[PDB]
Amino acid sequence: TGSPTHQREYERFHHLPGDVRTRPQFDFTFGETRADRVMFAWRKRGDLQLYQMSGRGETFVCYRCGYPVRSQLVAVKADNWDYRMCYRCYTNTVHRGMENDT
Amino acid sequence: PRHIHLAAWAVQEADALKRVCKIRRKQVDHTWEVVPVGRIIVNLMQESLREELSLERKWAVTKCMDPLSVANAPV
Amino acid sequence: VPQQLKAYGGTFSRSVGERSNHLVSDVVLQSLSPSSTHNSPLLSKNIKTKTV
Amino acid sequence: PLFHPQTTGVHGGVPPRQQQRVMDAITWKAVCFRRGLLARRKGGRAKFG
Amino acid sequence: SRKGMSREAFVDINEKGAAWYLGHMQLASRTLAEKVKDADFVLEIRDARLPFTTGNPNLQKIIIDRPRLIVFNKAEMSNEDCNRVIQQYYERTGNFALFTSAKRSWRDTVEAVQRFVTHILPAQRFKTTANVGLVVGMPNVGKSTLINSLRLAHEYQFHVKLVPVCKDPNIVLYDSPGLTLPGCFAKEAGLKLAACGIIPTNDITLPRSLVARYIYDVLSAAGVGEHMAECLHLPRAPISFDDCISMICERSGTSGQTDLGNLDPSRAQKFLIHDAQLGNLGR
Amino acid sequence: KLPAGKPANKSWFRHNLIIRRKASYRSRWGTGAEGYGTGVPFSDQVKLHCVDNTNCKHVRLISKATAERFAHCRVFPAVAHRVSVQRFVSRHRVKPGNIYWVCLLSRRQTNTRMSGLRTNFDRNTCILMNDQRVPLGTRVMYCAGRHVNHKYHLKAVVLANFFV
Amino acid sequence: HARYRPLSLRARQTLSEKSDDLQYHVVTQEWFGERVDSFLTCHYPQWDYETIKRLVQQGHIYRYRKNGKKKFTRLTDRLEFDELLVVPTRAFWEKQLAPPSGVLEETDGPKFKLSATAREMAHNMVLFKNEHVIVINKPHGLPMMPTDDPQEMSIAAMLPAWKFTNVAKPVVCHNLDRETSGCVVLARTRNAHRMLGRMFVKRVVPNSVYWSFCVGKPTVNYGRVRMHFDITRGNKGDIIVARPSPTKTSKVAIAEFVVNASALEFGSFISFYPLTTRRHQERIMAAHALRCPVLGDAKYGGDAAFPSSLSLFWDPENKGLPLHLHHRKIQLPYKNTAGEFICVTAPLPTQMEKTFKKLGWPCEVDDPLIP
Amino acid sequence: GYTRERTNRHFFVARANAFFSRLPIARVQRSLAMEAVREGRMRPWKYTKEQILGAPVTCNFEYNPRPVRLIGTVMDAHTEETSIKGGLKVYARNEETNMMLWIPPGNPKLRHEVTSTKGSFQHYLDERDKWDEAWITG
Amino acid sequence: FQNTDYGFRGVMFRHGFDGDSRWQRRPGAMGTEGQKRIYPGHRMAGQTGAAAETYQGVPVWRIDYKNSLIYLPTLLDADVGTYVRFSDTINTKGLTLWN
Ligand SMILES: [Zn+2]
Repeated sequence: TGSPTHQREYERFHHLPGDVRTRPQFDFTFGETRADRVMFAWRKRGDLQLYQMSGRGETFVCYRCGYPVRSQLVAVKADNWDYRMCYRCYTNTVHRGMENDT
Repeated sequence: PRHIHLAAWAVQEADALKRVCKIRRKQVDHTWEVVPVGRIIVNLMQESLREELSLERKWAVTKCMDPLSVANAPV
Repeated sequence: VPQQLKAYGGTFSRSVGERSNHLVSDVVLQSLSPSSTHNSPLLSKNIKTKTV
Repeated sequence: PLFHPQTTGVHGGVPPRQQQRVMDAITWKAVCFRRGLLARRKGGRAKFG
Repeated sequence: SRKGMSREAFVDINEKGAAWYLGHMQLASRTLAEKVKDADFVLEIRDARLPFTTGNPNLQKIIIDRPRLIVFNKAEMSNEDCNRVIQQYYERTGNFALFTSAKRSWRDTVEAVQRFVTHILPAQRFKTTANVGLVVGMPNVGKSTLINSLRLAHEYQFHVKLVPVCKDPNIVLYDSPGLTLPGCFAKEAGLKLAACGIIPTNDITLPRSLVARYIYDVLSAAGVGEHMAECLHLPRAPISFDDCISMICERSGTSGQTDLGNLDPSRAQKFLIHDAQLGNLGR
Repeated sequence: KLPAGKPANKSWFRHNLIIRRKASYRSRWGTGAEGYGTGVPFSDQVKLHCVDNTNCKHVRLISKATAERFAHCRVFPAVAHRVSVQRFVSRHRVKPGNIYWVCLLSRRQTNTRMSGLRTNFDRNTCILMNDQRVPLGTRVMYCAGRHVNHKYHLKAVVLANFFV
Repeated sequence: HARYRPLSLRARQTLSEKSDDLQYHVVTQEWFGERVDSFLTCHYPQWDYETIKRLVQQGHIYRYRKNGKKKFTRLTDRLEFDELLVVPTRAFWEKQLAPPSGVLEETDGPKFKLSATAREMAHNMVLFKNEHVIVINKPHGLPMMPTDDPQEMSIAAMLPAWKFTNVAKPVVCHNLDRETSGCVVLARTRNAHRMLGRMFVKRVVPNSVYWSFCVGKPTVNYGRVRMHFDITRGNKGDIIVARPSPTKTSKVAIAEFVVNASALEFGSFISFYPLTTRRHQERIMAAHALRCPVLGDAKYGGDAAFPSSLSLFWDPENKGLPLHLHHRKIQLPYKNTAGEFICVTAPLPTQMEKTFKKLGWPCEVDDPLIP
Repeated sequence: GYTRERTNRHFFVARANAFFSRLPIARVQRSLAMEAVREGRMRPWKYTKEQILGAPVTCNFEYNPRPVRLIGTVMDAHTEETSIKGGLKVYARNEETNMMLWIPPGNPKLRHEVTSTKGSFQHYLDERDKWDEAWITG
Repeated sequence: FQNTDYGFRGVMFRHGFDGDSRWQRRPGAMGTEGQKRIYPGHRMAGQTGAAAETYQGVPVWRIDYKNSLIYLPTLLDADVGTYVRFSDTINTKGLTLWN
């Protein structure tokens, strides 16, 4: 709904519940542009960590739902990017308390 | 090789006055070391290699620079 | 030469309500999947499964 | 999705209009190729050779 | 030529197609023994020039009971005295030996196999059954050619790998595609095989220079320099391998390349311009 | 294609190995007769003469770039190609497959010094060298160049009688 | 353990229903709303939550709601009143053909002492290390697993050396030949091992490279190699039949070879990017498919891998020449501060470094084909 | 078009070729040649191609350690009169080396001197034939 | 100075030899950004020639104040008669020219 000077990118997904409504712990925008394009990273909610990228969307497959998901929010398990997880199942896992048991 | 290296170092020290640089401290060739001293050059070898390559014989037998020597067919 | 673009060469079945719409009831069974049960006039209303 | 599943056995599940364009292009190419082949087989000229 | 690894030392032809068997014959020893056990007789095909090098050591080490017939091809190329002594050795042994030239290995080998089956091979309990012979040999020697010829004959008649020979006495042959291939070999064995022509020479792995040098060395050791010179037609007996190469180039022509002249001794050796052999044995 | 998703050129290593000059109007490989820095280093498969007592007579280069301008900052491996023969020891025991280093002694191409001198030798000349930068031959049968006066060619300087 | 047969889904279900070694925990008023995972944790203190989740998610533990069918439930699903929860028993796991999940069993083994010199060697060997994975430069001659001779050194034996501040030693994720050196990967934790095991199965996108020095030069600079292997047992060793076409019992082996730089028709430097894992795929493909054996491979290029061409550098009669094959630039899922994946490289061994130096080619260079 | 490649500013478009007559280029160049002569890097020479072709020249290149001494012929001469823009070709022939080299005048290190007062065109022809044969064989 | 005008020349003459935006390093996902136009920096055929070039820090070699001439030991890609502008380099290799 505005330029970054008025609305930070992580605030775009403010209609969804979960950690996305909390300010990310790490910002990688001012320094440089990371190859993967991840611009924000949230505090590890267990072995899972949430990242947001400045791209139209990376079509990955989450190992919980199993569906291909196209979004900027990606949850990775124990820093292993080979196992991505979409924000819906990330939020459900955090709510159920299965952060370290998926 | 140790004797060769020691002799080369001694020659370089004797030339120390006008010497500009030293020889390598790690002997590349363990049977032949050459110390260049301006127009003079000293070659220290072992007996086997000296007999193999007879530079002394070649340079003693080679004829002087005759200007007419260039008046021959090409090769 | 005849045609060089196809989406599905084969033909589908005329049946709509079930796999065996044409067959008579006394020759084929009726699918008990919930999708068929939903339209079924008997299997949708009441079904008892709890046991003593 | 298919065009008309009830008539897939007739039109390959593709709109005839799209099929019409595809066949127009392919028939143009095939006619050019056939003319070239006739010229080659008859001596560079179809009617004359 | 340019390519290093020789294919003929690894490749054969099974029913499905070409295959690259790897390892040494000792690995297959067990499978070969089982094949021979389930077969009725054995037909071994070897090269007379280097018989003990062409043969499969595991076969002779493991199975001696089953009747076996050995066919030494290129007998005319091979030396006569060695052929006779090894023939006597095999006759003393329970096996049989047969030395064959080109046409002999072509058809007389099948004729002799039929004679062997009729004479010595016992009679089967039934009649519709067939006497089975396991064929063991390097495909380049001629085993592959024989198998292919039988396959073509059977296919034309109709129009595991078992190929029939004749309707009576119902002889069939089992194929052993990759049980006796050279694979990796010693330097001396490779030189011998290259000289015999069974392994093509390469500019990298085993050069023609080394092959011809080995041939010249063995001839000089035999002490046949004058006869070699006479066979090659060069004027005087050579004193060194380089001298022989130079003489060959001079004989061939003024513009005789060293490699061109070095290629000729190998062709002559393969074509029997000199009669010799490469192989040892025991009594 | 590699890497998948962003294919690159498979000639990355040979790019480091070879020195290439962008053929543009401001950058070109001269004929070697205009001034210093003009010319072109030899390619891999160039065949050149080896002048020494060694049995070898022709040598095929292996370095993707060989020239006098940088004969001291680079190693020129090469393979004997057409070896001679005798009619009768290490020097005479070369083989047409062995690989040795080489030391440039001359180039058939026009070579220009920084002093304005231009030279055109008649033969591409080299000499066999062991991995320890010691020549295999006992002596030389050709004239070296100014580049051969570097300390990286000390034994070559000692053996070669005449320079240019 | 033995006596475990491969079972189809129907066979597993039939065995589970027929077996009488099941315990039915009733859900009373007190455990009505309690979650399945908490209920199992309270009722089986000896078991671990890993075992609980594995059993529940693989169906070995289920619940019966009096419905005439056995419901398979998630770990987060609540229980219900007057319903049974069916859990197997040690008898169920042992006295039948159904194998258990690889955790519930109480198998254990002894340990082995390591010398200080060996520990220092392992520490020097280690290249990369993080909280999850280690990458180490396995040498040339050392093996990975125990050899046919029990009294021999092995990476498996040295594994406890690099158990840095962890209760349990790491686990090798993949294995290398006894003659090939280079990067080898160890998972610190069991979860890390399970996650990283999906990398080393057959893949279509290469993630690692093999730098090799091959005698001869292939006819083409870059290409693909595909060979189907039919590995079978022999007398002492194993026979490896390679064919171009597929077969019922064969396994494919695929690689992408790029000739980085070839001296001449005599020797060449190649990089292999494998898309599949087989016994000796790189060596076999170089020897036969490319017809250019590795410079130190005597098992396939016997008497041809040791050429007279490099007599000046390596003695052709020294058959102990180390294999000129080196695993390099293994790409890991874990990223770095710059956002790019971690590509762990291993320095070239002594022999390959010497050969490159003598040929004048640089050794330390980044391989762009593996980002 | 985010960038430009051509400049139309008067400073650059202007040329002084019209006013070039104010400065004598030839006199300056001849003065430079005379300065070189005085310094001794070269001596004056006024010869024609017919006169010089085939003349023997001795070249002493003051390299180190041993100055290079060569004797050759004169294949060609760039100019017929003393000038900095000169140069002379030579065909030196050592024991087994045949090098054809262009030497410019005025270089303090490449002391080249035509040792004869005259040359022979027949000698030039036969030496040129020798060089051609050597080059072809090479 | 002004470079000599070579006219309108092709890519082989000017810029003649004859980064990444978004791509997936691993097979984890599918996200890319292709090139949808020509970027402003693209070596292309055009008018190569006349242009204000500036050689920096050319040493002086010889001054002839009688004829008002300065000799610089370099060759310019400019025509005779071009009005060159001489300025004094202010530093080199971290030093100052005048000191
Ligand atoms: Zn999901």
